[PDB]
Amino acid sequence: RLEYEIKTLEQVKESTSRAQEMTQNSMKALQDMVKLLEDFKVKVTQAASD
Amino acid sequence: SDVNITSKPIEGKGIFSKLKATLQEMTGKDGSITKYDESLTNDIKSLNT
Repeated sequence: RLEYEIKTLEQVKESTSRAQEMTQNSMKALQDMVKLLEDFKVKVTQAASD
Repeated sequence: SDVNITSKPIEGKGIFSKLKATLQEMTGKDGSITKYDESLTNDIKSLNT
């Protein structure tokens, strides 16, 4: 049981590592997308100049 | 009749009024590229954050 207990946990962490990496991709991508909605809001304002 | 004959203008106005009129809005605090000037600052501000 202890071996099974251990070697299972090893995969679990590796799995979470597989999830953590992808989440980094998504967070960073999203962190970039907020700036893009600053971009649109600012750019329409420039477009909105009379 | 009760008639009302208004000021009936025909405007001799020159480039320098026109030139400057454009300048203060173009160049001024609220110049569209001035507005970009803050945008660049905002671009700087957002990017630092």
